[PDB]
Amino acid sequence: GIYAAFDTLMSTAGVDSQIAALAASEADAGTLDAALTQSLQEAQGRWGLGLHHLRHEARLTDDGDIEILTDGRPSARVSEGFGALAQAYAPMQALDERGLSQWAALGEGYRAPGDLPLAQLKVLIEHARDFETDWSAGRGETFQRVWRKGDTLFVEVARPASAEAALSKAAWKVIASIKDRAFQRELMRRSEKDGMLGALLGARHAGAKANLAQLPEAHFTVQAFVQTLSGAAARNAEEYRAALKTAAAALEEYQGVTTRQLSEVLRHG
Amino acid sequence: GIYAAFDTLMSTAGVDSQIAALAASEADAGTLDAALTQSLQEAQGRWGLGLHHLRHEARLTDDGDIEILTDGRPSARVSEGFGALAQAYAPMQALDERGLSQWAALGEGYRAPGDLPLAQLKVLIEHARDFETDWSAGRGETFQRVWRKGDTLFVEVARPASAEAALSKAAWKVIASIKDRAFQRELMRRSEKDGMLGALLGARHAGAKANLAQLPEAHFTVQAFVQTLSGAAARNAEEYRAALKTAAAALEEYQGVTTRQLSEVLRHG
Repeated sequence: GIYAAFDTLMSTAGVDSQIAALAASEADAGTLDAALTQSLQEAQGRWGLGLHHLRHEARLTDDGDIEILTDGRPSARVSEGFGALAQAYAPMQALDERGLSQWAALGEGYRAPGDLPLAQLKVLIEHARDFETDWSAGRGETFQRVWRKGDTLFVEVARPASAEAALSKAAWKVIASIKDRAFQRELMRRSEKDGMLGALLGARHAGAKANLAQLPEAHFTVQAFVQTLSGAAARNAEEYRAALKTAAAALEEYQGVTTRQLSEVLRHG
Repeated sequence: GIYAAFDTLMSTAGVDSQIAALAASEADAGTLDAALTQSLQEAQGRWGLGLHHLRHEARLTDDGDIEILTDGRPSARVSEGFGALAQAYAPMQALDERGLSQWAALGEGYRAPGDLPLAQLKVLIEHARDFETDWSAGRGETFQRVWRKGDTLFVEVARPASAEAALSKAAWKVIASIKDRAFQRELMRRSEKDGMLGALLGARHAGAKANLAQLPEAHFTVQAFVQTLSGAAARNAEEYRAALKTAAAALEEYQGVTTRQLSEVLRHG
């Protein structure tokens, strides 16, 4: 129950946590807590909530729950449901009008501007220590930023999307595959007033949202991808450019995968 | 005694510590310890020993001494004499063949090379966080380097000189000011075997060094000057260039002042 719920939450970020399997294999509390924390941190890299500056942890509780914490303080328990977790994260976020986090990944300190010319950024990569840039536009509606902490360089590529927008996209993917042109016309007609999701479920927009409130996809979706480099590669400009391409490609891949999976779930409604 | 000795030690770095005055005004131990530590840190910026990475402190002892510590550990006491202090610092130093410290000021981490083009260095100054460069050659036989820690940018300009070399220069200034050309010619004769100091004092090289072993100038001299910037000026390339010029000018000034003072001390011999 709880473990399967955590696994489904992780799948919205493209993370295969296999917590249910681990628990089914008689793994101990330390092992489960470590796998939970690692999976949560990876998911935080994908959800695009903008909480890189916080320490994310997950652990088993006495009464059989999974507690999710940020900076050592309890945020929510899996038993409360996915919406409760999203609401717990909400007041910690600071998103701009484009849906990009305004928080720095390194926290308090100087941050390079988003429009920093690529040559100057190459100077930072080769010869600085810790550094961070703000968001800049990237190829094809994406945004990107980069920061280095210690020995690790982080390249983040994002394409913001609300969970509702992703749900609407998956529902439209289901509607577009309907071969019966008459039924598809009816779905188009319902979509005019109620939108994609309500049309697919034959209800008003809010009624469809209420029917889907139980899915983690109703509150979390893939918005970004973080590619890392370490050692000498963390100081190499060409390795950074390659990491940027890898990050963009992985972002497109994960968004496509999670959208297709969500569409396959929707079809049964 | 002890306080005046500390003041004369400070004068070899061009630091007017006025510790004897403070102690003569019945200032308490806290006030004296703070003035001692502040004067010592300033002197460390001038002596060119290369110990920026260490915390330097000085404090009063129960028995009336002044204890000098690095990184909280006792290094020497003023009662032991100036040579003892220089010897205590010796194993902590790492000087290259030019007399420049090989230690980084920020410690363990990446350091930009000395030959970094100024355009890239301007990128570090404007958009990096902490950073450091190695030594590079500068105008008028000087060397320079720059580093930033937190909110402060440090610009160091050096023109290395051993205490023996500075003593030889002061002795040569005294010899060069002599009007009796026969006497001056004889001193120039002695200088071939005994050096400038030995010639001036009418003794062998070692005998002159022994006669001067009690002065702090026999072990410490002005080798560098550190100019600092903070706030927005610490991130401004024009303020950095101006700080570099100020540092070079102050270095030339202090070396001239200390050389003239040393020459007037040597004139009595």
